[PDB]
Amino acid sequence: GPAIPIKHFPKHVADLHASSGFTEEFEEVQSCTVDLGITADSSNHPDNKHKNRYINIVAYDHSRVKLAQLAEKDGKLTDYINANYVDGYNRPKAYIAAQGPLKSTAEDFWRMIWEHNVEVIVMITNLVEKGRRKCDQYWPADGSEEYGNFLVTQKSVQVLAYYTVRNFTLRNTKIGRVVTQYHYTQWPDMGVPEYSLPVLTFVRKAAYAKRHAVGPVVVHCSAGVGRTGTYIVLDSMLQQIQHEGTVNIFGFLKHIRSQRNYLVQTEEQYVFIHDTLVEAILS
Ligand SMILES: [Br-]
Ligand SMILES: [Br-]
Ligand SMILES: [Br-]
Ligand SMILES: [Br-]
Repeated sequence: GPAIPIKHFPKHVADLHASSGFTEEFEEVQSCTVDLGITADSSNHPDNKHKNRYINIVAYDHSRVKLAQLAEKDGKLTDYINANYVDGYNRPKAYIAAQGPLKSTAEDFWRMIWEHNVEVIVMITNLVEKGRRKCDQYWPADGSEEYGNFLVTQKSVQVLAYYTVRNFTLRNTKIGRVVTQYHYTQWPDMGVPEYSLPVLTFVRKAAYAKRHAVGPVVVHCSAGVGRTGTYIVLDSMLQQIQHEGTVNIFGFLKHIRSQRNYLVQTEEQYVFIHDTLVEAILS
């Protein structure tokens, strides 16, 4: 879509609400990648079957995050994690959009953080939400833990009303790096947040914290698509706003859809990005 100058964004969004035009727009987002030769052979390989948290959520072959290969006794692939490189506001591969690790993929996850020089994780889920398992705890409750060759140590935790920051060290014990996790803890278990400011605030604090990071920021929720996508669009659009005073949700989203399936999974989430940014702009 066109870049909308911030001055006209509130009206653009009010007009979408009044015309009920979000449904049609989100419907073009959903079909925007069917003609591009995208494949997901790795995600569907029998060796990887237990590494996927959800059978309908795959990591496209061209943009999937590859792990280095190991030759193990079982002879099975080891280059695979359900995650994808995703572009940001004029920064190719600014994010890794990942599913929440399982117990069986926590070592893979840490190995991805090591091999891809990740220093920030953004987590937008609780572990269990109203009886639904969303994500396994992949970090030590207290002190230290080993996940294969990866030693994670929790140096400190700051708890705030809407998110928590955990400060870890990561070591590859086959040979320290700081990794900071921003964990948003108040996303409702259904729907989208009723109030956008806490989410805005989280996004801004995270963005400060990653502002000099040389490698990608890992973003996950449970499937790594809906809430993950919503964060990615918010973060990138706050950058667009600051640097060009414009917003382009529709075009940006269509582009990242080529990198990972279902990023911004629901129309509600699409709408919530727009409402959150109107609010941001109006103060
Ligand atoms: Br890519
Ligand atoms: Br799990
Ligand atoms: Br290793
Ligand atoms: Br989720």
